[PDB]
Amino acid sequence: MKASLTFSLSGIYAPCSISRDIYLEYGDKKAECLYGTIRLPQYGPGCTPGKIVHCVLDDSLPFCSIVVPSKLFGFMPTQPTMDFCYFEPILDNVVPVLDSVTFLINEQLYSKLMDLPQEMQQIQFLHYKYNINSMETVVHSRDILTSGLCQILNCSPFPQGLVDFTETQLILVNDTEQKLSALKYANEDEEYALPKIGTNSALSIDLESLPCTISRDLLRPAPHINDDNSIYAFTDAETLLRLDVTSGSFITVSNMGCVRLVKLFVLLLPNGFKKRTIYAPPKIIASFPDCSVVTISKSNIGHTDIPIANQVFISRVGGWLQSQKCFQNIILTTLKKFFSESKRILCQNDLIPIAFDSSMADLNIAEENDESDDEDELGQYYKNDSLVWFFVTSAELDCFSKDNSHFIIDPNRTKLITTNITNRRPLPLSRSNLQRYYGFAETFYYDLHIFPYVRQLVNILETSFNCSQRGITLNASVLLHSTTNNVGKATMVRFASKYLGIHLLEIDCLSLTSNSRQLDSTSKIIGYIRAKCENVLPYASPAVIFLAHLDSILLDVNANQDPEAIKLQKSINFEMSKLLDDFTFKFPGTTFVGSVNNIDNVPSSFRSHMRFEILVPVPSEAQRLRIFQWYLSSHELNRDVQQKVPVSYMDNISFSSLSSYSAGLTPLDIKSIVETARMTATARFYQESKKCGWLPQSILITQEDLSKATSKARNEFSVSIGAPQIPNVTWDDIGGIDFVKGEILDTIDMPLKHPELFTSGMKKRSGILFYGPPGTGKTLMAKAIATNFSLNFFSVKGPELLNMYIGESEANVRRVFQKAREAKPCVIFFDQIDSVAPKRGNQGDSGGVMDRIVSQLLAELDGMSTDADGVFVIGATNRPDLLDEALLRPGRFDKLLYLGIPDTDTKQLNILEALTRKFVLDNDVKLIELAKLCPFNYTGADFYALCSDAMLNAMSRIARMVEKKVSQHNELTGENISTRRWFDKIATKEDTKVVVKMEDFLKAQEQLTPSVSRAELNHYEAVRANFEGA
Amino acid sequence: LKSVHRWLSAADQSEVVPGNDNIEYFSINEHGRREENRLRLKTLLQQDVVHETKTSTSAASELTAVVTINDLLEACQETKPSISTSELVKLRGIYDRFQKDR
Amino acid sequence: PTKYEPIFVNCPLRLRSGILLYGYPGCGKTLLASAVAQQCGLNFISVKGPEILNKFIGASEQNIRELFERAQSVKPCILFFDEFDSIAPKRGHDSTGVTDRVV
Amino acid sequence: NQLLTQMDGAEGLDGVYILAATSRPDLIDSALLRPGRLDKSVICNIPTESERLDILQAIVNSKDKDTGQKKFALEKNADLKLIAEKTAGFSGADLQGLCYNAY
Ligand SMILES: Nc1ncnc2c1ncn2[C@@H]1O[C@H](COP(=O)(O)OP(=O)(O)OP(=O)(O)O)[C@@H](O)[C@H]1O
Ligand SMILES: Nc1ncnc2c1ncn2[C@@H]1O[C@H](COP(=O)(O)OP(=O)(O)OP(=O)(O)O)[C@@H](O)[C@H]1O
Ligand SMILES: Nc1ncnc2c1ncn2[C@@H]1O[C@H](COP(=O)(O)OP(=O)(O)OP(=O)(O)O)[C@@H](O)[C@H]1O
Ligand SMILES: [Mg+2]
Ligand SMILES: [Mg+2]
Ligand SMILES: [Mg+2]
Repeated sequence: MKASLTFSLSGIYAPCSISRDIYLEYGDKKAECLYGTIRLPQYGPGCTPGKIVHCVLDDSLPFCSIVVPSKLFGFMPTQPTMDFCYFEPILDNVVPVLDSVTFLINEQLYSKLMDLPQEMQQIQFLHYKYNINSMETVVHSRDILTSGLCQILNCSPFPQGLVDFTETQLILVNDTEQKLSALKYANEDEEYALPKIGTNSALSIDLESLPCTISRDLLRPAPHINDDNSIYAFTDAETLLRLDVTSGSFITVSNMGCVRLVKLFVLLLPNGFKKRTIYAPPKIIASFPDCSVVTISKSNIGHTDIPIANQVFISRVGGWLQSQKCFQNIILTTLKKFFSESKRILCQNDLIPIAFDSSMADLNIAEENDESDDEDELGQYYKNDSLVWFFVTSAELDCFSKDNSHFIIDPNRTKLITTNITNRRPLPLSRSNLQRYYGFAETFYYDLHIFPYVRQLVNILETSFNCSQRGITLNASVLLHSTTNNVGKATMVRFASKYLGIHLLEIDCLSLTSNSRQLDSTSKIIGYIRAKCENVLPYASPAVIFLAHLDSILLDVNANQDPEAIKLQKSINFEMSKLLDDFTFKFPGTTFVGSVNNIDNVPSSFRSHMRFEILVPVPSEAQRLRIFQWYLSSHELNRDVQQKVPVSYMDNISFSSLSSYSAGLTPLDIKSIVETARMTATARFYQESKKCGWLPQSILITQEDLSKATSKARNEFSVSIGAPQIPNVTWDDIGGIDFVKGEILDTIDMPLKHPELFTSGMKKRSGILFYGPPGTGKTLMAKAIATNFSLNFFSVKGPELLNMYIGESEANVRRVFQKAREAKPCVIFFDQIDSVAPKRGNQGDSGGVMDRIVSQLLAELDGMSTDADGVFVIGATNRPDLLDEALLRPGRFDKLLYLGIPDTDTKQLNILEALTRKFVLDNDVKLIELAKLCPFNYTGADFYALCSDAMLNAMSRIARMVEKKVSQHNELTGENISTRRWFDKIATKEDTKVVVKMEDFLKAQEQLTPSVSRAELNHYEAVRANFEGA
Repeated sequence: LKSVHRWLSAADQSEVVPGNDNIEYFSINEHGRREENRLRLKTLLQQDVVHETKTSTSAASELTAVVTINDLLEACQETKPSISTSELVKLRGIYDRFQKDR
Repeated sequence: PTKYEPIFVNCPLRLRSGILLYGYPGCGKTLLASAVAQQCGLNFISVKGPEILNKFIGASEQNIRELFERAQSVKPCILFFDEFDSIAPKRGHDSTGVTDRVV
Repeated sequence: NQLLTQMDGAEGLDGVYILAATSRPDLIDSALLRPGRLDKSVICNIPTESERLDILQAIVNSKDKDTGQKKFALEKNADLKLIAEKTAGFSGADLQGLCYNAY
C-alpha cells in the first residue's frame, strides 16, 4: 500500500502517527500496540528491505499519510523530503523477539555504566536513556541510537524484532578504538548564505555518471508528458540556491566550445550520493571528453526553444554491433521508436544512446497497424541487453535561422534520414559505468593494484592508444594463454577494452566449417574473417580484434596425418599469418588480442611473430577474496532474478576464512558456489514462509550454508577428475594399528593442518608404503584416507597401466601422473605394486617391458624439477623383496610400515571391539576370553571371519525361529502362504532383530582356521628382520 | 619432524591461557545463559568480524620450529639404510666390472 | 667450454662429446644434473624417462631425429638422458626391431 | 594381482559370488585363500562307505526329464544295498558308469 510521507525530529522509538483510514480499515483493532513495516523507494536497481515500526492512531493526518522520525534513517528534514512510501500493517501483528543484541558504546557512557551501582539500576537507566522497553520496543540493525554515542553492532536472530529487555542479553562493547566518531546524522558541513557574492554568471562543479536509472514516481516536481528523462540532472538543494532558482527550468553546460542544454532537478534527500557535484545520466555525459570539473550557467532562453525539425541528418556510430546483418533491422525499428516521441530535443555533436534486446533479433512482433498499435506496455516483459549510439550532425534552420544551438524534433515534421558511417571514441569505464546504468551483465571490475597480469595488458593497450599522436606503427600483437579453462581471459580483455574505451571486435569459434576442410573451408574461414573485420576497422580508432579459442582453429601439424590433408592446415596457418600483419599497416592502432588454452600447440610460424605472452594463473588466495566480495555484492545478487523480496548477505560472513577454504577453485567455480548458496537461501525462505513462523522480509545468505556448498562444489570437481566412489569407511574402524595410524597422521595431515611450519619447498616425504602378511589393513587404511581426509583419491587397479602396445603403457603412466598433478592435493594408491614394479634386469624374465615401465616410474615419480609436493604416493604389497631398491629410498618410499599380526591381547580386544562396533552385542558375557582363547597366529582378517561367522550362525538361529513361526501359522490356517508371502502380509520387526550372544562366538571359534601357516609367517618375519632388524 | 611434534605438543596451552585485550566487554543481562567462555569468544569474533583485517605480523623462527641434537640422535637410532645390505656386494661387483671393462 | 670459449675455440683436434654418470642410488647425481641445468646458463633438454618410444611403426627413429634437430637448432644445450637402460638395452632382442633400431 | 584387485580393491564390488573348484587347491596363492575371499573351503569325499547307497538310489531314481517318471529302468526288488557294498568305493562317477554299463 502507498502512503504519503513526511518527517519529524522525534525520537527513534517514538510511535509513528498513522492516518485514521488505514488504522481502522486495515489496522488490527485487537492489538494493544500496532506494528507495521515501511519500504523507502530510492534511486537504485531495487527497493530497500523493509523496516518495521510501531504506529498509533492520529486523526490529524490526511488521507493515507504517515509521519516518522527522520532520525530512523540518519538525517534531518532540512532539505526537500520524500513524499510517499510503501507500507503494510502486519497481519496478526506477528513480530519476533531477539534473544541477544550487540551494542557498541562510547567510553564515557561505559564509564558511567560502571559508575551506576546495580544491574537493574543500569537497566532502568538505559530504559530512560534510549527508550528501550521489554516486549514493547522494537530494535533494528546498522542503526544509531544517538550521534557518536551508541550504535547497534549486531542482531543475531533477525535484522529487526522485539527485545525482551527483562531477559534479552545485551552485549555491550566498549569502543576502545573510538570508531563511533565516524557517525554522522546527515549533518551539514557548515552553511553560508553567500559563499560567493553575486556569482550569477556561472558556477564550476564536478560531473560524474548517475549511478542508476530514474523512475518518474520518485520525482518531486510534475513534468509534462514527454521529453523529460533525456536531459535530467540532479543535485543537492543548496547547489540550486547558489544558482538562485530551486529546480529551475533549464541549465546549460559549456566547455571546450561544446554547449548543451540540460534540465536540473533536486536530488532527493535519503539517497547517499556525494556532495556538491552534478549527477547526470550517460546521455549528456557522452557528449564530452569531460574534465573532472565543469562550469554551468543559467539559460532562460531555453524555455523559448524552437521546433525547426525538418530534414535531420543522423549517422550510425562505428561499432561491432552496427556492422552485423541481423541486428540492423531491430536497430532501425528501435531508433524509429525513440524518435517517435513527440518532443525530444537535440543539438549537433550529440550522442544519443539506444538500448535494445540482443535475442529479439528474429521476433517480428507485428506489422504496422492503422490504429491502436503501441509498444509501451508490450515491452515490459523484456529488458535490454545491448547498447549502441547514434551521432547527429545537422538540421534545418528555416526562417528561425537566427539561432541553432538547441532544437526539438517533432514526428509530425521529422523524417528518418541517415548518412554514411561516422566514427568517435567510446566512453572510458573510469568516467561512466554504462552497464551499471542500464543494468547490463557488468564486466568484472578488476583492481589493477591487486591483479598483476591485467596491468600488463591494460598498459600495452594504453601505450598503443597514446602512441597515436606519436604517429608510428609500433602496435604489437598480444597472446593470452592459460594452464586451465575458465580463467576469465575474455572477461579481462573486455575489462581492458571498457577501461581504455577501445572498440572491441569479438570474433569467436562460431565458424562455418571445420570437418572435411577440403571443401573450400579455408575460404569459408578467411573470407568470413575479412568481411567481418573490414566492416568495422575503418570506423574504429583504436580497435581490437579478439579471437576466442584460437587454439582450436590454428591447429599445428600432427605427428600421424594424411600427407595431403595437412596441406589445408599449412594453407590456413599461412593465410592467417598474412592477415595478421595486413591489418597492422592497413590501419593505425590495430591490436591483435588472441587467446589460447594451450600455447604448446600454436604454430611456431604464427607464434614467432608474437612478442607478448601473458600467463593467467588460477587466482591465488588474495584474489578469491575480491572475487567473493564482488559476486556477493548487492549489485550482483539482486540483479536478474526479479524476486519480489530483495536479497542480501548476513554481515556475520567472513571473506578471510572463505577465501582460504576455497583454494584451487577457478572464478567460475566461485560463481557456481554463490549461485548454489542463493538457491539454498531462497529454498529456506520459502520453507519458512510455508511454515506458520515469522516471515523475514529479506532472504539472507549464511556462511553456515557456504561451508557445505563449497564441499558440494569440491565433490563435483572430484567427479570431474573421474575418481572412484570409495566406500564410507571411518577412521575409527582401523583398530590395533595405532603406531601406523600416527605415522600416517604425521605426514598426510600434520603438514596440512596449520600450514605454516611446513610452508616451504622442502622434500615433504610424500612417499609411504605398507608391506606384510596378507590381510592386515593395507587396503582398508587407504579406503579410510580416501574419504576421511578430503584428498582426491586415485586408484591404480593393480596392473591397470600395462597395455597392448609398445609405448601406450608409458603414455598411461604419464597421463595418470599428469592428471593427478592437475589437482594438487591428490593421492596415488599403487595397490599390489608387485605387478607393476618388479626387480629390474633379472634373468628369469622376458619381454623387458616390466623393466621399461619400472624405469619410467622411477623417473616420473621422483625425477627432477619436482615441485608442489602435495602429490602423495601410497603403495602396498604382500612382499617387497620383488621390488627394486631404487624405489626403497627416501623421496619415493621412505618408511616401509610392517602392519604385522598384533601378537598382543590389548590389540586383539581392540580389533574385536572395532569389528563388533556397529551391530548390537549382548552384554551378559564378557568378550575378553575371545582374545585369551585365540592363539596369536590369528590375524586381523580372520577375526573378521570369526565375527561374521558367529553373526551368521546367530542369525541362522533367527531364520530357523521365523521358519518355525511361519510353519505354525500355516498349520493353523490352510497352509495358504509361504515364507515370502508371509513377509509381505505379516511383519514381526522386533522378532527379526538378531542379537548375538557370545555362546555363538564360542561355537564359531572352534571351527575357523588361521589365514596363514607358520611356514609363510616365518618367511614374512624373516623379511621384516632383513628390512627392519638392520 | 620429531622436534616440531614436541614443540607443538608443548605449545598447545600457550595461546589459550593468556587474556585478550583486543576488545573490551561489559556483560550486562548475562543471566540465564549457561555458556560463559564460548559466549565471550563469540562476542570477540563478532567484533573482529566488524573490524576484520588481513595483515599479520612475523615471528621468530626459533619459536616456530627448531632443530636439536637430542631428537636427531634418536631419529638416527631408527635406521633406514636405503641400500640393501645383501645387494651392496652385488652392486659393488657390477660397478667395478663396468669401471674396469667398458 | 662456453664459459672460456676463446680458450676452447682454438685447437679442435681432440675433445670428448659427452659424459656418463652412474653410481649407487641417492648419490646426488640427479642433483648434480639439476644444478648443472640451471646455474650453468647452458640450455638443458630434459627427456626424462623412456618417452622416446611411440606406438606407431618406427616412430622412435623420427622422434630421435626431431629431438636432435631441436637440440642443434636450440643454441648449445645438454641432452639429458636418465634411466638410460630404459632406452638402450643390449643388442640382442627376441621382440620387434622397434626397440633396437632406436639404439 | 589383477584378480586380487578386482576382488577386494578399494572400490570393492558387491553382490558377486566367486565360486572356485580344483583338484589341487594349495597351488592357489595364499592371498586368494585369505578369509574374506574364497573363504570357506569345502571338501568332497568319494569313499563314503555305506553312504554310496544314498547316491546310487539318487542316480537311479533321477527323474530330470519329467516327460517320463523315470529314465533308468529300475526293477521291482530294488535291493541296491548288495551292489552298493560290492562297488568297493571307486569314485562318484563310477556309479553312474555302472548304471550306464548295466543298461
Ligand atoms: N575472474 C573472473 N571474475 C569474475 N567473473 C569471471 C571471472 N572469470 C570468469 N568469469 C565469469 O565467466 C564468464 C566470462 O568468462 P569466461 O569464464 O567465459 O572466460 P573465458 O576466458 O572466455 O574462458 P574459457 O576460454 O576457459 O572458456 C562470465 O559469466 C564472468 O562473470
Ligand atoms: N585390523 C583391521 N582393522 C579393520 N578391518 C580389518 C582389519 N584386519 C582385517 N580387516 C578386514 O578384513 C579385510 C582386510 O582388508 P585389507 O585392507 O587387509 O585387504 P588387502 O589389502 O586386499 O589384503 P591382502 O594383504 O590379502 O592383499 C577387510 O574387509 C577389512 O575390513
Ligand atoms: N650433494 C648431495 N649429496 C647428498 N645428498 C644430496 C646432495 N644434494 C642433494 N641431496 C639430497 O639427496 C638426494 C640425492 O639422491 P637423489 O634422489 O638425487 O638420487 P638419484 O640420482 O635420483 O638416484 P636414482 O636414479 O638411483 O634413484 C637428493 O634428492 C636430495 O634430496
Ligand atoms: Mg573462453
Ligand atoms: Mg591387498
Ligand atoms: Mg635418479
